[PDB]
Amino acid sequence: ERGYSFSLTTFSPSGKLVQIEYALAAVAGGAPSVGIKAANGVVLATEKKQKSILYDERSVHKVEPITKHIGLVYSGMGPDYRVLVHRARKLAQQYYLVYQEPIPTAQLVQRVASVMQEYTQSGGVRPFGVSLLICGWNEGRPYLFQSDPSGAYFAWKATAMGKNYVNGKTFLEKRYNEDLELEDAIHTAILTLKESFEGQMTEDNIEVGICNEAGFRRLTPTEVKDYLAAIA
Amino acid sequence: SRGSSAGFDRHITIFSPEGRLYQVEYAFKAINQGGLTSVAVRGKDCAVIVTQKKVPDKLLDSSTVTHLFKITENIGCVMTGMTADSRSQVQRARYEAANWKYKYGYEIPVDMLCKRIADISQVYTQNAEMRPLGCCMILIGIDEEQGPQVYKCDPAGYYCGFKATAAGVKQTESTSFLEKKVKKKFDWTFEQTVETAITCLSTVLSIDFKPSEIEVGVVTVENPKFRILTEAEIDAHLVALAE
Amino acid sequence: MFLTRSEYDRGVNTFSPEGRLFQVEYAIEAIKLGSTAIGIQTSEGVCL
Amino acid sequence: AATFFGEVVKAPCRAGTEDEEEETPEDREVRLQLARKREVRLLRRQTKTSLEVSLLEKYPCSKFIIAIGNNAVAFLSSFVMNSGVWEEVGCAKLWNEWCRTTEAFCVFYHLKSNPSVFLCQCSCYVAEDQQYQWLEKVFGSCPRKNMQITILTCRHVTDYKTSESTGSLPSPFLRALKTQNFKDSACCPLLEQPNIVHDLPAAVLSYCQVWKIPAILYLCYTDVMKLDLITVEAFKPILSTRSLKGLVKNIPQSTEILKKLMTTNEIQSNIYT
Amino acid sequence: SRRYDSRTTIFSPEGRLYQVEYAMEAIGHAGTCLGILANDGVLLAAERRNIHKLLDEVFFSEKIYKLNEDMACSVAGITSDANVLTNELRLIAQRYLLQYQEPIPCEQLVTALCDIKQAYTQFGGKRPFGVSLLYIGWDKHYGFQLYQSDPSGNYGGWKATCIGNNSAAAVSMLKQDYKEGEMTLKSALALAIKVLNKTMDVSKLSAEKVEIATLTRENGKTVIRVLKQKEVEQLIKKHEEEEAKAE
Amino acid sequence: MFRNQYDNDVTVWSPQGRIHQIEYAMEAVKQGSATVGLKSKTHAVLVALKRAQSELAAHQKKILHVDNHIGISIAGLTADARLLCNFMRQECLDSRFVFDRPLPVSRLVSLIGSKTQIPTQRYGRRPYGVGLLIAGYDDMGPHIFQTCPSANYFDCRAMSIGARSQSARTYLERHMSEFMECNLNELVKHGLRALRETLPAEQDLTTKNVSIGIVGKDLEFTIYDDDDVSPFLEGLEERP
Amino acid sequence: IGTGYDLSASTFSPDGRVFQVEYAMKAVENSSTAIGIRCKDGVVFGVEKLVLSKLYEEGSNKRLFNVDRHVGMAVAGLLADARSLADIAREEASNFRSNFGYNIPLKHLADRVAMYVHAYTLYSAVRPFGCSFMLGSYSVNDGAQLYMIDPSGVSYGYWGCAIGKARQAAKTEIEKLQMKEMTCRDIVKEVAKIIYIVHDEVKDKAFELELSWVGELTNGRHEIVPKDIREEAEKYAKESLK
Amino acid sequence: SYDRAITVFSPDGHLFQVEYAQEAVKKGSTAVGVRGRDIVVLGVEKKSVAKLQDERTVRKICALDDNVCMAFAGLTADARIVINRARVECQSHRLTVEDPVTVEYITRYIASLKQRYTQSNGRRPFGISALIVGFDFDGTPRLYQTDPSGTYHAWKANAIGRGAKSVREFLEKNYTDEAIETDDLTIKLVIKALLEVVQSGGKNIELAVMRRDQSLKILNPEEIEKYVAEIEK
Amino acid sequence: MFVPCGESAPDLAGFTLLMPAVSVGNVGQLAMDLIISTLNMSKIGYFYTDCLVPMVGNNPYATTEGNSTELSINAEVYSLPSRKLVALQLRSIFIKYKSKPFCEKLLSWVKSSGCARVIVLSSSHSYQRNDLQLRSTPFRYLLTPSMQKSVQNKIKSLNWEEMEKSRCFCIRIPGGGITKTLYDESCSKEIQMAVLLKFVSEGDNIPDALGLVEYLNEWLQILKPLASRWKIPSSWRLLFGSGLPPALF
Repeated sequence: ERGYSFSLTTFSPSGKLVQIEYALAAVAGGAPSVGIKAANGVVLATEKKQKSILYDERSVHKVEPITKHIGLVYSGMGPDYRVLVHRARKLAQQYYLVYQEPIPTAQLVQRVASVMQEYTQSGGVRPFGVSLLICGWNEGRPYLFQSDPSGAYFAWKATAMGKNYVNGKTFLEKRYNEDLELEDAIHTAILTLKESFEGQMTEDNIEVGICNEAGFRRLTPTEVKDYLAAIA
Repeated sequence: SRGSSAGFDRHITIFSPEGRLYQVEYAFKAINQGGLTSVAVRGKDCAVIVTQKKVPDKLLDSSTVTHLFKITENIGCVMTGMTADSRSQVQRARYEAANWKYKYGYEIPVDMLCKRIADISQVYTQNAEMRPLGCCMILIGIDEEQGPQVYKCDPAGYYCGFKATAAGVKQTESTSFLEKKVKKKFDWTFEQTVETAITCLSTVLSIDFKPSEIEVGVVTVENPKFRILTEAEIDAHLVALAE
Repeated sequence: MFLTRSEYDRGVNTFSPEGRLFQVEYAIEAIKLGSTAIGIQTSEGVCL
Repeated sequence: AATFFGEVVKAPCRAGTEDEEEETPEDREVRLQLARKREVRLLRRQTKTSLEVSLLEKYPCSKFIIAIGNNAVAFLSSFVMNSGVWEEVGCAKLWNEWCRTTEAFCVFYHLKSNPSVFLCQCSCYVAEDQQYQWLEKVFGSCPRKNMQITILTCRHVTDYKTSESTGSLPSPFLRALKTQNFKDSACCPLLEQPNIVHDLPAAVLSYCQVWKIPAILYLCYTDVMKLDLITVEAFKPILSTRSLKGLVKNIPQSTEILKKLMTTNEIQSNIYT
Repeated sequence: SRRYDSRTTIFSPEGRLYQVEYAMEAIGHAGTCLGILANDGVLLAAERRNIHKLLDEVFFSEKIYKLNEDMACSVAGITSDANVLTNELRLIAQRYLLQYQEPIPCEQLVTALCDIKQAYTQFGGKRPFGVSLLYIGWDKHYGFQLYQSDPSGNYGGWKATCIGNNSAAAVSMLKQDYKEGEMTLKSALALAIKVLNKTMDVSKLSAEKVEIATLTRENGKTVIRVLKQKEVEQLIKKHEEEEAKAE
Repeated sequence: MFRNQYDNDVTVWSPQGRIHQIEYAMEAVKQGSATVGLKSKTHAVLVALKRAQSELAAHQKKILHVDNHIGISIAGLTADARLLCNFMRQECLDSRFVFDRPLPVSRLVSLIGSKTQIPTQRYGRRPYGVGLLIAGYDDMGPHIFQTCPSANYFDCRAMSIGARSQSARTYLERHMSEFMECNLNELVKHGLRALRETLPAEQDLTTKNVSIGIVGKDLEFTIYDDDDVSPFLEGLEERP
Repeated sequence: IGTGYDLSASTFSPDGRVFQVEYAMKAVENSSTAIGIRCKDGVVFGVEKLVLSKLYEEGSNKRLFNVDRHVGMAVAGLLADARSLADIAREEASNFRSNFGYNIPLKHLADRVAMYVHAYTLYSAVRPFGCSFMLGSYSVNDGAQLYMIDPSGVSYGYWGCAIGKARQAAKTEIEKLQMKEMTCRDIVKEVAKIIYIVHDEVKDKAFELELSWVGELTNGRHEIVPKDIREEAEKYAKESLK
Repeated sequence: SYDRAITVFSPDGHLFQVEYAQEAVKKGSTAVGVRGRDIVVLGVEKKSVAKLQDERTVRKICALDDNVCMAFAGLTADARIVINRARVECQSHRLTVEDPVTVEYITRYIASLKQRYTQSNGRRPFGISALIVGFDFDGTPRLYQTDPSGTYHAWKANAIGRGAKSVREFLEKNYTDEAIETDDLTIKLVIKALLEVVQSGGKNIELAVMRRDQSLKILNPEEIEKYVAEIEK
Repeated sequence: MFVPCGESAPDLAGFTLLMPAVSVGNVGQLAMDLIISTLNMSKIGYFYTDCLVPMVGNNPYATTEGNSTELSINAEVYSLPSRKLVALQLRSIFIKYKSKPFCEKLLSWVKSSGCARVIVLSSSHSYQRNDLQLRSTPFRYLLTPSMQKSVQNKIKSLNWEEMEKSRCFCIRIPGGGITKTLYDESCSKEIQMAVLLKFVSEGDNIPDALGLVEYLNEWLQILKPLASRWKIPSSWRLLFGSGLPPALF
């Protein structure tokens, strides 16, 4: 019944919260993004909404770094993404100041999820309509996490989200290996992004970022073009 | 607060079953209420803003009717939409720029100003007491290492940097015309930028312009201060275009 | 020429079309559920 | 109304559908008991027994006069029924939120010299779900061919629909509404169009119009709805009609009685100064 | 009915709190948890819900948490609220230790958390937590203990209980298979395996579907450990052999 | 028929640009009893009509005291009248303490209007349902002011408010040209004759239902009740 | 048609309109007409002031305020809001003079008051103002200036303005004047004549003309017109009516 | 209609939310309290017993101080807050006045605390009712009752909770000066009163007995069975 | 029951019955007023029942001085024998538990008299629409399975939109009043019936009534297909109340 679909702080007679489901539906209607954890690195790929010649390449990016070893990509709303990125950077700096060592990935994910949970329990606000993918590298061991609008986080090995993500998930299930490398993971990420793409992919309409023991790096358009030409 | 209206359409903090906010889209629709159009073009060493000027009455004072503002000594602006909301946002932008200068010891960059305005504007979307402002802001300026810069922000809180943008009723046609021009060629001088900016509006609205029906503001590398052109210079440009 | 429903007696700060506060009237009516009390004032004293 | 910040509220509806759209034995028993609590009973106060037959079925009637409200019953008591012998026949018992006990009464009289003339002094309030029971218990099922009915009531002046302001009208004033079969003519202008009247007098007029009985209703729009002398003096022109011509005998003594009873009014709550 | 469901601060004509009832109904979808008290230890077994092929195993455990040197807990409901409640429990225990230089008793910790849970069902504008808890621990006043809490803010001590999906059948079987005063740790483990096998109708049990925690007292110290897949496989194999011998 | 949505709060405009709650609050003034206030070249006079709940209760008082040179009369609610009277007294006291001078009536009434305008714009409030008549004396001479629930005030020469005050207003308008020359006597009589037009034609004015307040050039504000009113009532005619 | 989206000041219609502000602007047309004309060397105001009853004094409930030593003001709509806005304008002028030690320019004062008015059309805890007003001033180094502010919060400079019930006919009458080449003494009569022409006597029993200027004659001060000049202007207007 | 807000009056002058809150008291376990001359007895019946539970953590009789006790019927989670606040106030009163607290004083504090939550729309009342017994400083036994609306008044013997009308009628019929002669007689009277609703005594009954100048004492199943047998004899 | 206004009730064999429903905004009632005023139908009787709050007023469709004074009640029946049409008008609101009995009595009268079809005009709440219903026309319709095949053929030719169904499938019409009960009872008793409705909100509801009348006319063809089309009754004045108080503005 529609009597419980309007207010955030109301339980359905079946014990359900509906506005959070609607926020998840908002998340599932954005641009696709893919994350794959290889044996010695993590790769993040996504589409971009500009897809035009009037856009300036130096203005706004979707894959952003938090620390020397942490980066993330989103799927959903962008204005809600910027504030969370700023808060994550501030939390990482606070941790470094107190403990004099870089923050582990798990702690950062926990604190960000705790921040996001607060907006789903009080009347007068709305939940965040965004979902996050966080990659890191600590003690010589890669990590990959995903955080929901509810404030719940999972640890993944390969995932997809955004438009047409069930087919992406089953594609990844069909062609994922536990003993992969970074180049193979990049090729698989490009292929699973191409699966849901509609136009002609170039180096100007996707973003790729990787994370290995050296640090978190965002690939330049020339490198993306070279990788795209490799698989044809 | 006197409560929140019930419906998938009548409040800012209520998600639709398909997961979309409709008050933000209605705020977007509120931009076209004025009936004017704006075009911004970035050149090799200059940036130009062109907009319409409608004076319906004859008892009005045409000197007090304008849409080009000035944020700092080296940043211009142009607003589209509701007049009072535009003026209020202009005042807020001036305050933010002054505060940044005081706190950091040097002039605020265009992208930083746009990001600050967008971050402030996003908060109105997540609270039940406040409502979005029905206007969009376009800024121009010159960076130190980089050349000219053109930026735009919208009521939803999303901002981006462009090469040639437009806003208003004829946004789609202006965008198509500018896309064709940019794809053809982009190396432009000061004279070419103003000419193409005027030509876009002229060919989209199908109007032969007059010197008192438009207003132009430019920023150049030689003189990095915002300057508003006069009727004589606008007429000279129009005559050169016609010839 | 239709008959409709109008409500003015569910708020403390609402005025009826004839300038009547109905919540105060209802609070006064709430007295009639108590017990009877009588007071007589006389030049020699007071009785309760 | 919102009780906390950001509460979701719904607009009220003027068609009243927002309550009955929602349609255990304990609930049925509760509903039956509540319905039994507010039924209409007509009984004779002489022996405290109910009349199993409709009041007008026992006694033939030729004239029926009904007064509703304090001002109307005061006017009838002072001017009409101070010059004759009237016997009480029955009374009605009601319960609702606005009439806890039955100042609140509904008593019927009939003239001793002429048993075909009746009266009714209703000062209580009959709810919207008790008016049809009232009509059934007073008039019955089969009406009479030859019978004339007159009704009197009072309404506040702010309920009048007019283009000008309400305060500019010279209150009090009289208005009339009569059925098709009423051959005579009223002594006051008929009610304007966009104005309507509801509740019990409307029920009586609807009954009389449907069943082809002559009737007339007199309304007084006044700015003082309490017991006031001007409001009850505003009813004087009615005495010139054929419905009340043979019932008034002494005007000065009725005025004296009215003045005497004006000094024993009920205590008003000290809300206004 | 549908008139007294808007918020938590409305009483039904017969004195009922429908919002709290719906919040308690929200617990019936989560996984199944168990707790059995023995003479020389206490037990806590849970069902794993995250079983997707592409998930990872990075954490110490999925549903079992450690609050203190002497206590542990298990959650069932909304993960977001469970995290907040767990953090608050840890803070409360540390505060008591700092104040008194002694570990906090289990009943005191449970009462302190239940007061916080009850505070959200009284002030309007907030939403109650949809989480239930199971606590185990050791105390110098009463020894081994086992408690349970629900979103209403109520709690009570048990000897064998169950929360989550298919709780009624598990409680019914425990009430007839638990014998007071004569339970050892091995008997408790066997009973837990049998009850989980009966209440999980999805498929046959496997060592990767359940996690078992054991709290025992060894030489003036309390040791909490999580059984490994080897031990779980041996337990399941022994139970299956016993069932086969039964027929 | 279409008004049901836009007449429940003071923060909502009707589609015709009207605030219906202010107009509803303005109707509470007509729930009181009649009051008459007039002035002459030297004095200012207030006359009020008192009602009683029953024969065994004292009549409610209508004329209050604000300062040595200002007095007010009440018609409407009672709590609002008490609150406004407290505000008036506090302002007069503060002004006298600080400046050692009486507070001008114009400034006082401006303060009243400024304070009363606020609850007609914000949520969670209701307008004041009371109307006042103010009589004072300062360097500019006598003054008569009228206050409205809509935060509006007027500067009058003779005014009447309350229930059925149209007759009093008509009499005052007819006899307006003789007020500026009368002394205290015949001025109180003009006021009483104006107040007598609000009664039914059968009954008259006794000493238990009239109150008089007078302030003048060298006479402070005084209230005459009960037996103190007989000298003013001696000379009245037999209601012509 | 905006039914369902017109109960709060923070709600957008499906075509991007706020209807409470529109209703507030509609509310201004319930009052009499006030006009203001800017001329070569000054600004003159004129208000058609209705009479409610003969029991009121001559100067009761005026509609022309003195905001500062050099600024006048004329209002239309709800009166209480007009008093509140006059108080706000006085406070702003006083604050500027105290801070910076010289008379506030008219454009700055107009901007301040317009922004204050606009701030009320953003929140659901208050309601928009229901009055319009005009400001006029003169100085030797700037010259005459005239502005209008409406309930939405939009201000503009004018050569001749009119607000109230009958602004259309008043504007039509004003548009036939060469106000750029005349003098205040020649504009008072025109203002009175326009006010008399616009007034309707069928629905309005009687009225009193109210006038005031500011300019070089008054040496940069806002003052009430002397009585003799008012009488002469009224006589000329009555003669021109015939 | 008029039964959805705490601070809204019915057209006949009724506050329905408080009555609905009181309706929740009439569903809890029955509680009985009888005042003697040198003893006070409280009795609560167990609504149901689960074999796999610890009876220590489900008790409904609490001690507020050395000379005050308490028994409730209603919402269990709501009772705990009131009990803790009352304990803190009892200890804080001695810090200001050397004398121990009085039964009327603590009942007044509890009633005021209960009334504080029926004054606004932002919070709901407490759905409990309590019986308070104890001894005064000079040695006078007392017994009081409190309601969710915030009213208190003294008694000689009372019963609250479900099935309380029958127990109150029985106490009215069987209360006399020769029935409270001794502690055993008083305890047997309380047991007899509770036996009218309990289906089988001994297993569904708990008693707390307090004597003068002594602490609270909770009887055990052995003693309860002994008294039941003596009554049945 | 139907009480004739004269001596003997007329015959309604093969007639079409038009009735409103007491719904949100009174859109059906306003549409019925417009239809009765335009077609100039004459009263033939009343419909006396104890299910509606009584009300009385003069003639709401007055056009001259002679007929401007004629009493009216809360339920009246008009007819136009030339076009074989009959209309019912309700000017009040329902009592608590008197909706289903009224529907039963009305349907029994319809079956007994000998009418052919029934058409019902109502409305629904506009804030309960999902995303798909925010993009479409605000007009919907329903039909009963016993309706003549020509009717569905014509409706399909008209390119209209049918009301969507929900699962408990069942028909749910929020704010429709007695529309759902009428539809279900008509399906039970096998009576031809059609329902037309609009998504409206409470306020000024004149344009909604005009639009609904035009929507009906596209099918029934009352007027020629295409301001002066419909005659506004004289009663549609002072809808917002009385005039302004003097000393406010």
